[PDB]
Amino acid sequence: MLEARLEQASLLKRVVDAIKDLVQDCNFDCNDSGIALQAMDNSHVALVSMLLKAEGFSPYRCDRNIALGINLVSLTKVLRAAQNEDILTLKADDSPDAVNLMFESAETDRISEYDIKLMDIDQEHLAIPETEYAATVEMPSAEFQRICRDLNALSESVVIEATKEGVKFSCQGDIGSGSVTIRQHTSVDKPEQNVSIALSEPVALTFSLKYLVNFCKATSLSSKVTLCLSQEVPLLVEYGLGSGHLRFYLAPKI
Amino acid sequence: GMLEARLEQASLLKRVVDAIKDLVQDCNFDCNDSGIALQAMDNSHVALVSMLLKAEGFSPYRCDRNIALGINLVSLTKVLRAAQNEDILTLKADDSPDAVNLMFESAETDRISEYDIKLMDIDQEHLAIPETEYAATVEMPSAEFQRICRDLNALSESVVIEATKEGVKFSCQGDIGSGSVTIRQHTSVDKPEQNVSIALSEPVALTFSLKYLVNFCKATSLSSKVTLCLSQEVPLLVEYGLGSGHLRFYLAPKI
Amino acid sequence: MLEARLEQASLLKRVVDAIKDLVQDCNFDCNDSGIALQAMDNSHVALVSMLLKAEGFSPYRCDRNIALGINLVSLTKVLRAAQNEDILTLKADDSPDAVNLMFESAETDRISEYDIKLMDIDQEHLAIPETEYAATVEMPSAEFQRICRDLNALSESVVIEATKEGVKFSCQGDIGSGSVTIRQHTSVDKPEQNVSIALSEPVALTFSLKYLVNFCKATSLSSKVTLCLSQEVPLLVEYGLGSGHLRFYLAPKI
Repeated sequence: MLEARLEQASLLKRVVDAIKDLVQDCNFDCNDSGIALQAMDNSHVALVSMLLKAEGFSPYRCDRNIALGINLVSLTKVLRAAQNEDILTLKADDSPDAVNLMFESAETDRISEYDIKLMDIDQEHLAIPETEYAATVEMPSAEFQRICRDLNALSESVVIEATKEGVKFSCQGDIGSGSVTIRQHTSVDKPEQNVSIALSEPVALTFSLKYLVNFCKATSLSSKVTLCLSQEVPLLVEYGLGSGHLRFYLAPKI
Repeated sequence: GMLEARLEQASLLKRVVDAIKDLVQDCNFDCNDSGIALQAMDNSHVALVSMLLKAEGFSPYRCDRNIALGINLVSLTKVLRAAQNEDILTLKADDSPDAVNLMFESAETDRISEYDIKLMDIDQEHLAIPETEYAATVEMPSAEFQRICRDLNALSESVVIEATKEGVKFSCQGDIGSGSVTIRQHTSVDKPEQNVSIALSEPVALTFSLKYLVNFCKATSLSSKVTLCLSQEVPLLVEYGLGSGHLRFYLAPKI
Repeated sequence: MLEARLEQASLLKRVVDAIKDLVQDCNFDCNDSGIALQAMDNSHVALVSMLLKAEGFSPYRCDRNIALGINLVSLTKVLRAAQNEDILTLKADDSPDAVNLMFESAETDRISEYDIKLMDIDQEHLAIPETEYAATVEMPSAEFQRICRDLNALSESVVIEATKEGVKFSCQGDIGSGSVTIRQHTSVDKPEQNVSIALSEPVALTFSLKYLVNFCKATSLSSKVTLCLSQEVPLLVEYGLGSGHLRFYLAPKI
């Protein structure tokens, strides 16, 4: 049987809210390592890779490798019935007819139980595992989100140029051009201002802002975000869940 | 000068109207020596809204004649959106009037607002005066009941309320799946705003429309507590204590 | 060359947001005195007069008289990229193809540059000098906003009656009639409820509520608003910018 209990439902609520606009029907692959998700955007441009590690659940039990086909639209509606501080418990039997979601309140003696009907979904192989990147940028997710939404007002595409002197986010449209330059800064001793850049080679790539702004819906999950760049491979946008991660892969248009 | 009613806080009338405006549009305000009452049926004649504002909540209160005041609630909300919650509300009227006067006085600033709302002629006729005998009576936090309705409303348009000797269960099923919230009889002892009381003579299981219940829960601002009265062969009663007196919602079960 | 540096971008953000729904294409007239704007509403009824004095900028440079044709919709998109506490710097040369907007952040230390394409708008105006008003009403901007929005629900027209003892806002529509009377009172203990009236003569005038509610989009600029009334001249609604003003002129309905 499967059982995973989150002290605060807030985590799962926000993770689903970050993916719901890209993927709708996808599998939640469960084993002793935790709950993982790998699904491609409906337009086959972006890939979403999520991992919820077993050490983030208390307790966590998974007797069998199991695939749970779940509509994310169905799940978000149910998860909006849970408050952020509610005790969330996900349960399942040795058969995938339905998934059980239990919402316990720490204060009020109120118990909420939901049974979501499962679906039959087949997963992809899927590429790609572990690419070595030419540039790695760790910056505040809140800052990265504002940069994306701001430039999205001027154009539908953004140019990311990463050199040894910093990272430049370029943009141009009918209205005009837009530019955001962040400098590599370390040991501010105030971690909300830190930007680290590991660079093996300069990179200049163009991406869709429509996807990046969707990626930035995971800003509530982590204060930090990691951008991994190289041509011939998709952009990697990773968010730290603490005990796990949420990764976004996005193919370049350049 | 026939009718005069003064409310300490305009918030009360603001919240009552805001809870009903989406159900009833045209209705009568029945006024006599006892106070101001409203009894109106949903536009689809499924739900009944019953309000009673007793005269002891007004200072002063004057009503020379039993009178019915036909008032459009849309018009009334626009006027009531001009009143702050802590304004002194004064409702005035002449003998058998064309319009009703609403005066909003500010306790702080030297600001006075006066409005004259044109009346309409609406007939109700009958009417009971029910005195229903219920099999189960549930007193629970209104904030909790509102969340239960709105949460289950996401999965389906229909809800099953089961009240037994061991508690009350709100059950639901839809295309997505099933949902259930069970509340236990609880007493505090610690925080009495979380208390749940159940008076039960016999178990009851009825099905109701969540679309109406969610609308009923717009009265959550009126009381921290809500009372659910259930019995077979009769509609659900959802009552809110206004503090002399009450706001009631009646909803027929779905066969 | 033109250079103007605002300590807080919030001011320009709010000013544009106050005018954007009346005027969209207009010139920003710049000289050594400062940056001024004078444009008429699209329906050719209301006149908007803005002045940003040079003493409000640090630093401020303008070598030659220049007009900057700017779409407010485009500018709003760009100014929504600036945080309220960002250092805003407006730069342009004499021969203007475009205007450069620089957003420096005091916190995240992020620099944003935008190049907004200018438009060709021809300059012209009407004289408006030391007009003598019969009644001057200083009241809370928030209350004036509340009064207009409330009465606008009942009617399209408002009657403003100003005496030495206070101001009455009258209204009548299909639903019924509405009236708000405020008394001239001052009480430093609460400067947000104070109403002062400078009156040489009683005034009773009728105005369009649709324009007044738009004027009240400048409420974010000042806690106070000034109403200047007279039967022989249009209504003046002024908001103090601190270093200058934003003026709305509205003709009475005879």
